[PDB]
Amino acid sequence: EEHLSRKVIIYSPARTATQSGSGKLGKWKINFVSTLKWENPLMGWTSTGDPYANVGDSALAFDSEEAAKSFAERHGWDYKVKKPNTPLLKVKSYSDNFKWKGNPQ
Amino acid sequence: RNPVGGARVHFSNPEDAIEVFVDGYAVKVPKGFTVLQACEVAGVDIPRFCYHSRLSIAGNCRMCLVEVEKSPKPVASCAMPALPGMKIKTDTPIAKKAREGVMEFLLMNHPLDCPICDQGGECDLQDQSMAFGSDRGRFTEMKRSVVDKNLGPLVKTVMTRCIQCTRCVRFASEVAGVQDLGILGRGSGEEIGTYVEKLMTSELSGNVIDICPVGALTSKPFAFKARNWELKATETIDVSDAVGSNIRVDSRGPEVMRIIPRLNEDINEEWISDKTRFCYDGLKRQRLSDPMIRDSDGRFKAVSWRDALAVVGDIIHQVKPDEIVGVAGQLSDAESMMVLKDFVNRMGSDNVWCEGTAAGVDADLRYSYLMNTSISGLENADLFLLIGTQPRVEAAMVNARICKTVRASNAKVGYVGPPAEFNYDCKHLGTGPDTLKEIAEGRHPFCTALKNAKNPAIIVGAGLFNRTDKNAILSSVESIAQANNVVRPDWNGLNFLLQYAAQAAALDLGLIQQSAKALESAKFVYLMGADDVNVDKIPKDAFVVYQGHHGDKAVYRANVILPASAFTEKEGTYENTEGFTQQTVPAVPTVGDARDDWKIVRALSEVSGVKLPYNSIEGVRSRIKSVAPNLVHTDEREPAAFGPSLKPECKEAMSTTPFQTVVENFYMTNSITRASKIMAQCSAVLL
Amino acid sequence: MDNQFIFKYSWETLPKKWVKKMERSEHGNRFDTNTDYLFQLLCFLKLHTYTRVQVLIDICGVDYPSRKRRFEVVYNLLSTRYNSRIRVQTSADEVTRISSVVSLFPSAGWWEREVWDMFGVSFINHPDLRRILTDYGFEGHPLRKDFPLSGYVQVRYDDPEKRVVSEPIEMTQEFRYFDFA
Amino acid sequence: VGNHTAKWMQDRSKKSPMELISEVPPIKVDGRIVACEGDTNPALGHPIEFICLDLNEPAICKYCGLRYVQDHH
Amino acid sequence: IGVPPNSANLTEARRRVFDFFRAACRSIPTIMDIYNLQDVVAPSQLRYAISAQIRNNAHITDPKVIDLLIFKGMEELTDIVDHAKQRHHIIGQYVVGGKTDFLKNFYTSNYF
Amino acid sequence: AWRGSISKSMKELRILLCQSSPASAPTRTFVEKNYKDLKSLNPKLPILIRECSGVQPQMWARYDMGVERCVNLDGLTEPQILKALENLVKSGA
Ligand code: SF4
Ligand code: SF4
Ligand code: FES
Ligand SMILES: [Zn+2]
Repeated sequence: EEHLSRKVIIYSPARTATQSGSGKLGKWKINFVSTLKWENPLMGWTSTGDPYANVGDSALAFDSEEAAKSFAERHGWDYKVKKPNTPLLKVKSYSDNFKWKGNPQ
Repeated sequence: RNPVGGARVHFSNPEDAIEVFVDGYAVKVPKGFTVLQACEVAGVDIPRFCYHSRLSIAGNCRMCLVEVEKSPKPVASCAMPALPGMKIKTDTPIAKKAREGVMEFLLMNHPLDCPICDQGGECDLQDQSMAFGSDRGRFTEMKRSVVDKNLGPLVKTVMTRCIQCTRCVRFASEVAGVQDLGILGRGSGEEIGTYVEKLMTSELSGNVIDICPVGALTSKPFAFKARNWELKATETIDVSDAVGSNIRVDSRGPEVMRIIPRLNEDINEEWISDKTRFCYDGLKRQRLSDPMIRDSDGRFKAVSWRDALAVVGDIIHQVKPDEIVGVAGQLSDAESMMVLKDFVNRMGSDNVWCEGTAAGVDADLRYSYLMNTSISGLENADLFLLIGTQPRVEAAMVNARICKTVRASNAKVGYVGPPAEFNYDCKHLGTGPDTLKEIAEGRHPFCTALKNAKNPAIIVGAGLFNRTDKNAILSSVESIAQANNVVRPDWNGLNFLLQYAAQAAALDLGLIQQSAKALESAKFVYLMGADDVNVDKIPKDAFVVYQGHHGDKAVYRANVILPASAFTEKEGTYENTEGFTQQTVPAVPTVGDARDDWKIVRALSEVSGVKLPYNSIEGVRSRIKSVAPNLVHTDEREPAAFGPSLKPECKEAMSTTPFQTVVENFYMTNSITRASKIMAQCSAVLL
Repeated sequence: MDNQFIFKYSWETLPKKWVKKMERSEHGNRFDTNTDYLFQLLCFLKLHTYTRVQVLIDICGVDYPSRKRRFEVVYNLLSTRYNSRIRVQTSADEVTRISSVVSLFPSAGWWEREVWDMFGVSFINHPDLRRILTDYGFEGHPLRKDFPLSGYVQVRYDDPEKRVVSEPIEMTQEFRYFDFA
Repeated sequence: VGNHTAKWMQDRSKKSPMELISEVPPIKVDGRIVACEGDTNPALGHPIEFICLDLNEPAICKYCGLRYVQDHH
Repeated sequence: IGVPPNSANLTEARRRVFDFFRAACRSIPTIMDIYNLQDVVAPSQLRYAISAQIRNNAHITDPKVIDLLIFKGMEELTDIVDHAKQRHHIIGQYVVGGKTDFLKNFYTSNYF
Repeated sequence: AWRGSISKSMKELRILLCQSSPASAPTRTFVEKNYKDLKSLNPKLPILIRECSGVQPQMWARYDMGVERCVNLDGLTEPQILKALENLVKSGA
């Protein structure tokens, strides 16, 4: 009812820039944009009242773009799809390091 | 099989392709690919340290060794070209043993620092030790040790962790264009350093943190603050300039902890500038939290939203419509600019413009204020002519693409403007419009260089837009563009470089300054985040309302302060200098009693008695569809349709005033960076 | 009676339309069946002389959000006569009722109530299907993957009303998700 | 006394740990390298850390804060 | 007594919908006594809320969904009568007994 | 003479079109043929030419107090689009 009209983002998380390994891609997430948190005035702990605080990152997951879209539409959420960026493999040669500079101009 | 990471492979021709076998399976790769790249197409992840796709091949870490049939030795796949009929094996006992032996050598002198090391938990060395070399350690001797080096306030150094991959050295020479890092000495005693005591001054210096596979180079402002497993990742865009670099924002609770690059091959290619990387600490300092109105004693007092809007709404109705002026800030999203433009127009005023040099330009044709070659298209250009523009401090990732093109394709660069420090070869042609007059008339080696150019590129800075002779200069440049066939159906080489994230969308929406002197005759000024406008030009009896998240001078002058959300707390639309539209994603909550900018202008309009036909951001984007529909079709690459031929001829004269620098301080350009500790330290020692 | 004999003998004797998938493994012999055949397959295995599966160890549900039929219902069964275990699984969705096996194994009664409580799968001919674990008036099915860990409501004593009442949850410190992948 | 310590230490009777480790004099070492374990029994200390002493300023163990210097040069 | 099979058609489903509505309405006096609502709300208001609930779901065309809604309604009703969780103006999930909405939401918070 | 008076009647004229669609072909022909003269006769009037991949051709005019009027340009020829300009200039302005 109340939590079924929130709008979500369906996306496939990119690769971390701090590591060269590509083993965390291919997954599709549903982002609930839970951005209502504050500090508890006793210990400084981070508080929330939003039930979808971490379920979008901890438990819910999808192996395909279609599966995430189907799940969102069955529950009635308004979704926007962000297509992932992919690298373009280009021709690289080690011999390029020693390319001739040509005749002196 | 899906290529690793979903990587795309482009084929110039199906005839120019070869067949290799990766673990029996058959893959087809372009001619010239390496064994490692063939393995990625096969979907096999080879371990690596010294190899980086955006850097020259080094082949020194020896971690990418694989077995090749009829090859007597293990083969470094990162450097070995792929050949037809090649049989590549990656999981054989020879390849596995090679990986374990190399991983043993890597950890021999590595310090037991994982607990105190910031790379812990996101470390390639940790993950590859767990996977490939599962050796019980047998090294019992004394480890070597290295002293730490000082590289400035951004890059913290723990050099005992360095594995001598030389990624940092190669990045400094090839990408940053500032040759400060080297590898000194010989043998196991070789050390990465600058030899003499010097700080890393390049504006792309912070990228060495991302490329260092171990914790040898880390972010000093982020030191020890968090572990990677406790950070929420948000994929969004940067608003520090008009480039729209793709970024990942890491947050823990209601707080941004760091900003790291996101891959976007068309814009920034997994690099960002130091302003993008280290401005985040200003997001929690000097935030406007509550609506404030100045008291009887001329002091701000906090109030509720209802009282603040009532005051603004009451007093706006006591001035003539022509005396109302609205100025949009450089970090304004397209939605808030549209609501601002509607509100001011519905009050009977036409004085709405975006702060900056491009305040009153002709926005009729979209080619006239965008980089029509596109950022990725600059790599095909064989000549660059820069007029009134310092891309190094104006658009750092655009300057990066030029340097990469000059280094790779040996392109030539002509520069017309005030003297500057470039990180690439550039002839200084002159300083002002006299050199444009000479370039138009020919009889110059660069002029025949410009003619002998197959794909030349002209880049004209938005800073020249605020000059009195802007139309004379624009006509002179557009005449040069025609004379050398710069603009053709296969090559659009005319470019205009914008400086501000909001500038492209402001021009698309029609926020154009009609009256050049409407600010000095105004009694109601609405500064929507416009902290860089000269506030002493406003009459002392004018009612000024400042709406934003930070501020230094306009805050002092304002009679009412309306707290607004920042780019990390809202879903706003931004268009970059090449016409590409993108939207930010909320990462953290908004501080205090702040609100979204489009919400504040719609709320004020309702209080002021004007009924705008929308109550939500979807109804604002429907409204935008009637004005600038490209800003609602997000992430869509679209060529121009009209060119300079439609422009009415100009006969204005030229001012001998030489071109002025636009960005005086690369680190002090917006209100977020002006509230940042790190940017202040960067201005102090890195400038 | 080893798992080699069960796999082979079940292939020869069972009607072919019942079983769509057969997995022989050291993790367990598994028979996947359509929902309309689950009751008959379980009655065959119980009564047949060469199987004598007399004990239903338990019934559990598994949630697979990426599947068209998201729920998998798993029947772990045991033959004390032949000292062998068998796993019979079937798939279900949020609205399709499946057959109850209480008439075959009385122990299934509470387990099917737990499946209804935890996942929302309903069982035809179950004599008394109602929630068994959750609080009275509970909304949702906590074992579904989209159900939040801390739920939606919490209880407290309310002195003005002199009773314990339920209100929307407010967390002093949120669950911290540590993504270690 | 510093800002880092004032976030948690609300008692000024004793000195802060940062003050206390600053008063331990640097240890003279005959050589250019020293290994620090933080304890006489290595199993009760911290992971072994090898520290280079080529710089004039004393070298700090990154785990326990002990400082070391070259004895002769 | 046992859970019946899934309804074949919307006639079977509607017969079940009518049967449930009758049971829900016939328990209204019991509820009024348990929650002491004699001075709070009228019995017809209880009837209207039940018929409302049913009318909001008049666009469902799948008999399986209708059966699940009836089952959930039967479960909800049984808890209200047997295990009452008394709250003043609330029975189970039913509240018993010049500016637009935007400016009100704007005044409240930034999250709508 | 109405073409030299578009500045005193409206504050801004917007022309939305598609770059490649055939439905936008007449409007693109209109812009390429008329923009030069219109801008030369109205140097201070903003004429916003905004192209998008999938928009039906439209034409907008903004008057005082932010009142706007739109003309649907689908299924129209070049001279009739010119008339749609003139009626926008002469009526409601
Ligand atoms: S780089 Fe840091 S985290 Fe990685 S192995 Fe070395 S000490 Fe451990
Ligand atoms: S400092 Fe880092 S990037 Fe540079 S050589 Fe050492 S390990 Fe490689
Ligand atoms: S990755 Fe090929 S040798 Fe370092
Ligand atoms: Zn120590």
